[PDB]
Amino acid sequence: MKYMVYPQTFALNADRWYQYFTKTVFLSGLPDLAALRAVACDCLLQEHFYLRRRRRVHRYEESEVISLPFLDQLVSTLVGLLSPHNPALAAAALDYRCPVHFYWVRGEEIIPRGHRRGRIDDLRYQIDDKPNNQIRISKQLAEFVPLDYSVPIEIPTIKCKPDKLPLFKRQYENHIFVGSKTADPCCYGHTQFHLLPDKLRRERLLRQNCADQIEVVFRANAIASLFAWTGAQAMYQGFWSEADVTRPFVSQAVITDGKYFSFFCYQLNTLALTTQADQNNPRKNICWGTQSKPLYETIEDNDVKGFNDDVLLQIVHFLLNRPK
Amino acid sequence: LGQIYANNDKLSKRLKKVWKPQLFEREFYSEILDKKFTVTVTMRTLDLIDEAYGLDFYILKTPKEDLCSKFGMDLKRGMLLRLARQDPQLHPEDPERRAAIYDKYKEFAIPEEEAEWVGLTLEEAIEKQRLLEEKDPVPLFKIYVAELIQQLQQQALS
Amino acid sequence: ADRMSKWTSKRGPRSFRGRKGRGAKGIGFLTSGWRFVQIKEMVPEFVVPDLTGFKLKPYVSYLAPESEETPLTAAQLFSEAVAPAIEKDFKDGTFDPDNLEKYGFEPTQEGKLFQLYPRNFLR
Amino acid sequence: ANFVSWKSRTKYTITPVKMRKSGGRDHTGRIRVHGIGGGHKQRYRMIDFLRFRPEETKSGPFEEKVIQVRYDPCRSADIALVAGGSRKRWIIATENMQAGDTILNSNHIGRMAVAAREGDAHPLGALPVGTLINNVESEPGRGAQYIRAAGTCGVLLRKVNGTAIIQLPSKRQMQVLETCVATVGRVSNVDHNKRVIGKAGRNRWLGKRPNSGRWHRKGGWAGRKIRPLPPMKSYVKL
Amino acid sequence: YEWGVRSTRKSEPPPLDRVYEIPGLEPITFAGKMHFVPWLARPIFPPWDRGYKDPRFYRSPPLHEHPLYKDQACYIFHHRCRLLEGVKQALWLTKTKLIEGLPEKVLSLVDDPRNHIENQDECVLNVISHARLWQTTEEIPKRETYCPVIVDNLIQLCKSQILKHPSLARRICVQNSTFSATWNRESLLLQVRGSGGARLSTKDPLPTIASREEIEATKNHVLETFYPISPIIDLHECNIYDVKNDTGFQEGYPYPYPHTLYLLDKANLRPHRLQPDQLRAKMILFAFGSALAQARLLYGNDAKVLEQPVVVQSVGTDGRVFHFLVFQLNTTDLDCNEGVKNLAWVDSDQLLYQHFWCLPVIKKRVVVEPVGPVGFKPETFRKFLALYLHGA
Amino acid sequence: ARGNEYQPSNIKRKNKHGWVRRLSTPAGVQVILRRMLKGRKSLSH
Amino acid sequence: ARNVVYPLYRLGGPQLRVFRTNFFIQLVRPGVAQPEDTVQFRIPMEMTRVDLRNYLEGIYNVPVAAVRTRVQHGSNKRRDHRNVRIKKPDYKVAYVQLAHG
RNA sequence: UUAAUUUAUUAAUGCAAACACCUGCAUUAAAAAUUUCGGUUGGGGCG
RNA sequence: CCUCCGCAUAAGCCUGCGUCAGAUACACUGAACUGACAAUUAACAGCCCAAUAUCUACAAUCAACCAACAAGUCAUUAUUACCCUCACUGUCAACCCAACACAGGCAUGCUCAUAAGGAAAGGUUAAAAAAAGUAAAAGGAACUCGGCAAAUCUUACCCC
RNA sequence: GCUACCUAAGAACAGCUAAAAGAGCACACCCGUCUAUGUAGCAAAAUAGUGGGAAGAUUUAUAGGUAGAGGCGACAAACCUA
RNA sequence: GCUAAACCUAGCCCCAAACCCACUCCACCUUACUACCAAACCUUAGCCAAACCAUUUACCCAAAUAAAGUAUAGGCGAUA
Ligand SMILES: [Mg+2]
Ligand SMILES: [Mg+2]
Ligand SMILES: [Mg+2]
Ligand SMILES: [Mg+2]
Ligand SMILES: [Mg+2]
Ligand SMILES: [Mg+2]
Ligand SMILES: [Mg+2]
Ligand SMILES: [Mg+2]
Ligand SMILES: [Mg+2]
Ligand SMILES: [Mg+2]
Ligand SMILES: [Mg+2]
Ligand SMILES: [Mg+2]
Ligand SMILES: [Mg+2]
Ligand SMILES: [Mg+2]
Ligand SMILES: [Mg+2]
Ligand SMILES: [Mg+2]
Ligand SMILES: [Mg+2]
Ligand SMILES: [Mg+2]
Ligand SMILES: [Mg+2]
Ligand SMILES: [Mg+2]
Ligand SMILES: [Mg+2]
Ligand SMILES: [Mg+2]
Ligand SMILES: [Mg+2]
Ligand SMILES: [Mg+2]
Ligand SMILES: [Mg+2]
Ligand SMILES: [Mg+2]
Repeated sequence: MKYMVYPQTFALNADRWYQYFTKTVFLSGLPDLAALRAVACDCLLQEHFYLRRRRRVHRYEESEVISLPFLDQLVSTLVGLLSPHNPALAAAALDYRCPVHFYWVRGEEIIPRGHRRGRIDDLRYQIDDKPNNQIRISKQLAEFVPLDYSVPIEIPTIKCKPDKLPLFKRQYENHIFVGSKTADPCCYGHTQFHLLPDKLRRERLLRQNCADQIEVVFRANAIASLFAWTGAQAMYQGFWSEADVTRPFVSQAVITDGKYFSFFCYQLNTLALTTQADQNNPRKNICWGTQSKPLYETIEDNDVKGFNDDVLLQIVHFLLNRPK
Repeated sequence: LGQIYANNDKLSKRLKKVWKPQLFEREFYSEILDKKFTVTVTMRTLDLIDEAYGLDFYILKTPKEDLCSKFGMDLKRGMLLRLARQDPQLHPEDPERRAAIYDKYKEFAIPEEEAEWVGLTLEEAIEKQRLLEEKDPVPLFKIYVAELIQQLQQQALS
Repeated sequence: ADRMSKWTSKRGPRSFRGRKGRGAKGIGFLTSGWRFVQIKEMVPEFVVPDLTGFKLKPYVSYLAPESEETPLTAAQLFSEAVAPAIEKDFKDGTFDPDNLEKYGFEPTQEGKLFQLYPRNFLR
Repeated sequence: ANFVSWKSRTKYTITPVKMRKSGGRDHTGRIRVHGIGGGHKQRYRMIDFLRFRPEETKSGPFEEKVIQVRYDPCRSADIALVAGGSRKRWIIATENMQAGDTILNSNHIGRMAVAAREGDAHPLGALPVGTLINNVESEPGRGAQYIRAAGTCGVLLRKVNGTAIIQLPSKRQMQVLETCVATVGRVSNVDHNKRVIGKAGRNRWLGKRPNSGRWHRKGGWAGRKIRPLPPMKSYVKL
Repeated sequence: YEWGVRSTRKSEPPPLDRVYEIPGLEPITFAGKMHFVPWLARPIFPPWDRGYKDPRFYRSPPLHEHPLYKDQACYIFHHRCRLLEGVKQALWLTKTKLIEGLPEKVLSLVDDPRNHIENQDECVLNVISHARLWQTTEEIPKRETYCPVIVDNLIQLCKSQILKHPSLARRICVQNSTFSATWNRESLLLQVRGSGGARLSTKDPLPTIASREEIEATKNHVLETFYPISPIIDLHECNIYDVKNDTGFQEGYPYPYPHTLYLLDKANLRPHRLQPDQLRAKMILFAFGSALAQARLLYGNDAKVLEQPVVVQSVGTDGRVFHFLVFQLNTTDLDCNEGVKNLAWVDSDQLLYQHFWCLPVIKKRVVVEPVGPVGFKPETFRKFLALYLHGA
Repeated sequence: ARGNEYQPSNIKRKNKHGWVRRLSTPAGVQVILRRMLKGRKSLSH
Repeated sequence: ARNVVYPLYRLGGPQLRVFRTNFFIQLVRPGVAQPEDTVQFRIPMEMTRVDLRNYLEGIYNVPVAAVRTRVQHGSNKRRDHRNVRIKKPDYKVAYVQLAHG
C-alpha cells in the first residue's frame, strides 16, 4: 500500500506537504525577438480563431480542444526555431503526453489497528504524471548549484497523518519511468510542459475562496513532477536510497493554465528519503519557482492584446540551455 | 363445465366435459344508431333477433340477465339515449326518416337521467358518480365575503 | 442473510453501493463520460437576514405575563385583513362584486412565483 | 420467460451480426431440441436469397461482380460477396465461382432457351431442360429455400405449360411456375460430405452435444396383434 | 424474406373497447382516476408535446423538414469511407492520370549527400525502436500508440535540417484540421470532407512539377472504367447536405498552403484497418480535396483549366508500411470525362522495416532473433525526407 | 463435504426473494398478505 | 432543508430558496490529529457539502475553502434484554478547511 | 404390459352446423390416467 | 524454528483484539466480555450519454513470414439540438460459506520465497496397547485372497 | 446462491520434450485410484502419502433460464439446498 | 445446608352486545421504504368410508321446532 501523490491536486496547501514528502526547499525566483513573437502569436490565433471547427466548443472542453494543441504547437515550433542556436535541441527527443512514474519511500509508521498492529511499516509514495510535452536528451544539463549546498530555509513538517490532506492509499504496480524505457539513449531530461486541468482553472478557484491557493497549485505541480522526473533519471543511472546520487540531477518545467505561465527549476541532491538513510543526511532537494504571469491580456477577433514578451523570452531561455 | 359418465352408465368412469357454443362473425345494422357492427353471435341470438323483428327490437326488449353481454348493455344504453334525447345526429337534414325511426321505437321511451345509468357495472357507476360530484374546493374568501355582505346588509336595514 | 437490518448503500456490491444514497437531494445531472453538471438554481439558497439591531433573543423574560392560547383561523385572518377594506367600500362609496382582486384575492395561483396550492416553495 | 430472439435486425447489411445460441431451448426456457449447446462463437452474415432483386430506382436484368468467395460458419455452403452498382450483398456461391467472376440476374423468359452459365440466375422458363440448378423458389419472388446445401443440385426435368417439374436432391419432383428464378450449377463446397470429423471434440466445437446414454428398444414399434392371430406368437422350441 | 422476426417487433396495440364505436354515449374510462384499472375502459390520450426546449430530451424534426434537405443526393467521401475499387475508383472520381514512382525532381532533392541527416540509419533505427519498444511501460505497445508517434518523430527528425535550409522555418504542422471540397463528375455531386491531424502548412505554395506539354498529353489518356460497379460505391449517400467549400481556416491565416497531409491507419484490429489500395484511394481523394479547396478559393467557383496548377503531397502510413503521393490539380472542370486531367505520382508498398521483435526469440537455450527491427531499408526514409524537403 | 450450499450474493437475494419479485405474481402478493396477517416484521428480503 | 418536498426544477426556472432551514449542525472535536485549518462537524444525512459551504458562509459568515463528507456507521452489535439489536444512529461527518489562512 | 376401466387430452377421419376455421356427435390411433394383483401346496419351475 | 503462505482487489459480512472505565472449551483480573467515547475524508471505484436516418466483407496469435480452422473479443457518418460543472454513494476490522476462534470450501493481480506472515512443546515421566517415522545380521515373497503396505522404480503377455 | 444442463459477457493454464496433437513428462489448478488415520472426527465424507488429468469433450468467477403429473441427464434411476 | 421449593396476577377462554379499521412531516411496486422523463374473471381434487376398489361416500346459503330420518336416492351396497 502506497500513497498516490497527484502533481495536479485540488488539495489545499499541497505545496508544503509535497515539500515534506520530497525533502524539497522552495526558493522564489530563478536560480530573434520578432520571429519568435510572430510564431507564438500565430499559434495562439490559430487555436483561438483561424482554425475552423465543425462542432461548437464548450467551456468544459475548451482546455483539451484549444489549450492543449496550442501548447503542442508552441513547443514544437520553438524547438525548431531555436535548433540553430541550441544544437542539443536537434538531437533531443520530444514526447507528447508520455507517462512519468516515480516510486519512493519517505518515513515510517506504526500500524494502528488489525493483526499487524504495533509493527513498523515504511511510508511509500507513487507519483504518476502525464506532462503535456517533454524534452529528453542524451547528455545531462549542468547543476544550478553545487551538491552539499546549504539553505537556511527549513523543510516544512506535518503534525498529522499524510491522509489528512486528501491523500489515499492503493496497491498497484510500482513504476520508475522517465518517459521512456531504460534502453533509450535519451535518459536525461531537459524541460517539461504542463497544462493545468479544467478542474483547477483560476475561475473555479475564484468562485471558491481559494484565491491564495492559485500559486500553490502551480508550485505543487512543480515539486511533485520534477522530483519524480529527476528521481527517475537518477534511478536510471543506478542511484537509489542507500547509494545516493554523486552528481546533482536538474530539470526545468513550464506550467501553464493556457494564459498564465509559471517557471520552475529543480535540483535533486538526495534519493536518501528513507529514515535509515535520512538519519544523518544534510543534503536537500531544491526547487526554484516564479509567480504566474499572463502571456497575453486577451484575444480579440484576429489580434492578441497585451502580449508579454518576457514570458516568451523565459520559455526561450529554458529551451536554450545546453549540456557542458 | 360439467361431468359425464363414459357410456351413459353411472357404473362407468366419471369425466370432466365442456360444451362450447358454435360461434359466427356476422354483420348487423342498427337503424337507431345508423351503424353496422361486426359481432360474434350464435344461432340462438340470430333466432332471437328474427323473432324480435330486428336487432334494435332484440336489444331493447331483452333484459340484462338474458342478453349476458356487456356490449349488449352498452348498445341498449346507446339506443335508449338516442330515443330519450330525440337526437338529431341520427339522420341530419332528413327529419322524416328520424321521426319514423323514433315512432317505431316509441314503446321503449325512457327518461334521459334513467337511460344514462342503463347497463353500467357497479364500478363504472362509482366512477361516473365520482366524476359527476367532483368539484374544486371553493375559496373560503368567497364564502366569508358573501356572509359578511349579507350581515352588513342586515345591519344597514335595521 | 440479514433481513432485519436496514437496507443501506453500504450493503450491496459495487453497482448497488453507487446507486443508493442517504436521501440528499440532487443538485444536477450526469452526462457523457460520467461528467456531473451542477445546476446552480437546483442548489438551495439560504435566505439569511441581517440580525444587526434585532432586539429579540432566544429566551423570554419570566416576568412576561401568560396569555390565553388562541390559534389563527381562516375566519380571523379574513376579519382583520380584508373585512375592514370591504366594509369601508360598502359603507362609503360602492363595492363591486366579481372585483375581489382589489382586496387581495387571486382567481388562480398560476401567475405567482409562490403558489399556495400546490406548494412551489421550501419551508 | 426472459428469452428474446437475436433476430431483431430490420435492415440488410453485409456486416457480420452477433448471434445468440439457443441451446435447443424455447422462449419458455425448456428444451425442445436435444444435442445442441455451446460451440465456437459465430457471427451471422445476412444472405440475400432473392437473386433477382433490382436496386432502388432500377429495373430489368442486372450484372454483379464477385468480390470474394468466403467460408461461412452458419451454413455448409461457401458464400460470395457480390457488388453491383452501389450495392454489396452476400449470396450462395456456386461450385466454380471465383473472385473477379461476373454474374447476371435476369427476369427475362426467352422464347429461345438461353445458354446456362454456372454463375447466373435465370427464370426456369429461360433455362433449358436438364440443366443443373440451385437456390430455387416455390413461388415467384418468394426467395430461395430448396437447393442451398453444399454440393446440391436440382434437375429441371420438364417444362409443360407455364409450369416446370424440378427434381429436388431427395429425388422428389416439385411443381413450380416458370416465372420462378433459380441459380444455375451446383452449390459450392462439394465433398463436404467427404469431410472427417475425426474426434468427439470437433462435434463439440460445432455445437453438437453428445447423444443420450439411455438404451432404446427399437426406433419402430411392434406390430399390433389381431384377434385370431395371438396363438401364432411366442412359439417355444423343444 | 423480410428481416426482423414478429416477436422482437413492437407488439400490436390492444383491441379498442366496443363502447367507443357506439355513437350516442361517451365511454367511462380510468382517465378520471390517474391510474390504470382493469374493469374501466382504456382512455384515448391526445398526443403530448413538451412546451419548452430540453436539450437532454430533444426530439429532432423529420428529415424532410430539415432546411438543408435536397431531392438530389450528394456523395460524401470522409475518413471512414473505404473504396471497393481502391485506386481505380479514386482515379475516376478525381479525373486523374496515375504515374508509378515519385517525380524526378523530388527524388533528386535527396540524391545529394549534403541533404542527408547526420547518422541517418542510427537516428531512424532509434525512431523505430522508440515507437515499437521504448514508448510506454507496456512490453508491446499497440498500433494506436506507435503509429502516430513514429510519424511525429520522423517529422521531428526532418525538422532537424532547419539549420541547413532556413526555408524550413516557414512551415508548421497542424492537428485537427477539416477541409470541404465539392464538385461534379458525370452529373454526380461529390463532396470530400477531410478530417485528421498532421497537415503540414507553408507560407509558400509548392512549384508545379509537370510541364504544360505533359498536361496536354493527359488529353490523349482515357479514364479506365469498371463495370458493373458504380463509382459512387462506399460513399455516404446524403440528402441533407450543404454545398460549401472549406480550406479549414479563416481569411488571413499565415501558413495557408497545404504542403503534405499525413494519414494514419492506426487501428489495432486488422478489419478496422484500411487495405493498402484503400489507403491509397483515401490519399488521392484527400490530396485532391485540399487542392480543389485551394483552387476554388483562389479562382472562384468557375470550372476552367488552371493556368497555375496546385500541388499537394500525401504520406499514408500503417506504422510499418508507407505510401507516398504527389498530386497535381491542373483542372477544376471535372463534369466532362474528356479533357486535361490531374496527375498523381504514387509510390506504394514501401516499408521501413519488415518486422519488429519486442522480446528476444529463444529456441531451446540459444537466442535466435535479437530485440529490435528486422529487414530495415533506409531508402523509404529517403523518400519521406524527399517529400519533406520539397519547396526548400 | 456439504452444508455450504448458501453462497451469498445480494443481487441474487434481491432478485429471487425481493419485494418487487413478490409483487410480480399474484401468488407472491398472497405470500406478502399471509406474512402481514401473521404480523411478520420482515415481509420480504 | 430536510423532510420537505423540494419544488421540481425546469430549465430556465427560478432559483430554489430556503427561508427557514430545518437542519442543524454540531461542531465536534476530532478524535485524530487534523491540520490546523480543518474543522470537524456532525451533519444531517440529507445535507450536501455544497449546502454546508453555503450554510457556514451565510449564517455564520465564516470563509470556507473545502468541504469533505463521510458517513459513519453506528454499531448495531448491541443487544437488549430481549436479544433485540439496538441501533446506534448512522451520522454524517464533515471536514471543513478554512480560507484565508 | 398381451391386467381391468377410460378417452377427459392430442391427432386424424366421417356425419351434422356453418357458409377452410370453429362447434356438436361418432369412429380410429397416440399418449397417458385410475386401480388391483384371492387362498392351500419348502421356498422355485412343471403340476 | 516454521512459512503450501503473504499483501491487495472482487464477492460476502457489517463495527466484530482503537481509547477509557468496570464486573470477572487453560489463564492473565485480561479478554475479542460489558458500557461510554472515537473513526473509514477522492483523485481509486460506483453512479453515464439528445434525436432521426445512415455506416461497419478482410480475426487473434510480439502480426511480420508460414500455416490454417472451430471462423473470431472492441470502427461511423449527415443534419438538427446543446454551454451550466466536480454533486451523491463505498472506503473500519483479527472479517466470508460451513451450528464453533472448524486440518474443510473460497475468483483475480503481485510476491514464487519472502522486505510480508506465523509457533508444532501447560509441567513432568519415559509403562503396556495404539498411531506415524527412522535403522536393521543372514535370507529375499518363504507373507498373503492378492507383493496390500514399504522398498525399488521393471520385462513379456492374456481378457475386456 | 448446492447440483444437472444451458445462455450472455469474462478469466486462468510455470517449466521441459516435441512437426506439433482432445501429444508425453511435469507446476498451479481440477479430480479422487489405493493404503493408513479419523469414525460424537478437523470434517453429517476430512487428513497424509500415493495417484488420474493438467491447451481442452479443460478448469473457474459473475449474471440469467429450465420446477415436481415437472426439470435436467456422455442412463448412474445420476442431480434438482446435507 | 447447598441446589432448590413455595406464591398471584399479567393476561387469556367462551358468551352477550355492538356492524370495525384508514394523514404529524418525509420515504415507500426500481434492489420496497429510492425527490425529478416517451394487465383480473375460468367444475377443486384427494385422504377417507364401502373392512379391497373401480359408480358412490354428510360438509352454511339464509335462520328455532315439527313433518322426518318420512317421501325419495343409491355397485338399491356403504350410505345420501
Ligand atoms: Mg450452425
Ligand atoms: Mg446407447
Ligand atoms: Mg443448511
Ligand atoms: Mg457457485
Ligand atoms: Mg466520499
Ligand atoms: Mg465493547
Ligand atoms: Mg474517478
Ligand atoms: Mg515475519
Ligand atoms: Mg503450541
Ligand atoms: Mg502434554
Ligand atoms: Mg508399543
Ligand atoms: Mg534386513
Ligand atoms: Mg506364496
Ligand atoms: Mg520374484
Ligand atoms: Mg502361507
Ligand atoms: Mg503398492
Ligand atoms: Mg526402511
Ligand atoms: Mg455463450
Ligand atoms: Mg504449459
Ligand atoms: Mg494432453
Ligand atoms: Mg499427461
Ligand atoms: Mg455431465
Ligand atoms: Mg443402467
Ligand atoms: Mg439400476
Ligand atoms: Mg434435500
Ligand atoms: Mg376402503
